[PDB]
Amino acid sequence: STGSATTTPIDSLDDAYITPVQIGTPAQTLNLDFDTGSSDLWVFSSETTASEVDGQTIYTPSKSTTAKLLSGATWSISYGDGSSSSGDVYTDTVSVGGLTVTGQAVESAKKVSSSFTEDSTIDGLLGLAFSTLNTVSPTQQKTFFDNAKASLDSPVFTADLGYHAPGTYNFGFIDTTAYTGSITYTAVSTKQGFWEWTSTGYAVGSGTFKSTSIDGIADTGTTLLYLPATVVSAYWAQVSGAKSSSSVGGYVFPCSATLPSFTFGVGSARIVIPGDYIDFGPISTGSSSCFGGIQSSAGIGINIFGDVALKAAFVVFNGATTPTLGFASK
Repeated sequence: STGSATTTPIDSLDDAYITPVQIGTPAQTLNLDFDTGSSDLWVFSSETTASEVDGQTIYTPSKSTTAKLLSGATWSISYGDGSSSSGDVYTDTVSVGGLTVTGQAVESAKKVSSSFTEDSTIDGLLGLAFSTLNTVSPTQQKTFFDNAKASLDSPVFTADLGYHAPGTYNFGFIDTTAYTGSITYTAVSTKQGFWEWTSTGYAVGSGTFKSTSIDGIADTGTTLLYLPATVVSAYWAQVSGAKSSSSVGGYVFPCSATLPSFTFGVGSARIVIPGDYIDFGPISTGSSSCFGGIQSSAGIGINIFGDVALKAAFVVFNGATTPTLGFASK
């Protein structure tokens, strides 16, 4: 089997991407944020505290003939930005882009933090990291990909995120029309539960490539590119007036700037992030200070190749017995 679904930016900045997902019988379609940095499929629901729902579409298990309470199971998760959610668990039929999994754990939110409530465009998350990170207790649950894997034509999914445009998540096949040149594959460590890999270096603009190992995660659920302070300083030093602002919470730059590109290495291959991808617009409405899309990972504890980086590439998440990651230009 295969599946193919379009993923769409939630706003004009590409702060996140939503993908329609069918849950239950008859189908209830929710728009979920596919997150290769976590491993829970959770949804706003009929169980979510009413004051914490503001415009999201909810899953109502009582209206699904295939929903079953997973008795005794609870979940609770926190994200890198300090947001969180928790609740109980149902199993139900879940389809993405024509690919169907029966008996998928659908984690129903009883509580969500304010940042979720305040974003009416995201109805939940669909985790695509390794199932070892799944938070369901006392019986850990598998991700949608893990459940689908054996049925797929090939044990892969691909992320093809757009810059200020829709893109595609495919399951079970590699669309050879969706990228240019060849795909370069690189080793993955699953030791921390992530799609963790090592970039071979970077360049700023038209500058020379610096060969240096940068361990990090391929994370569709993080907006920005978070890299070591040395790397980030070298990038922003090429932008007149750019500075790190503790009050704003990262590097800002004059909105009048033209940003340089940023290149990262994948083995001997190179992925170029155009400068415009690194512009996250005014820090507040009407400001002439703009927020940078490359930020320091210092104090996160891990480097994160988030959407800023991934949207510059066609990315293969190869879930074979020994997982790997592939990157191609597009």
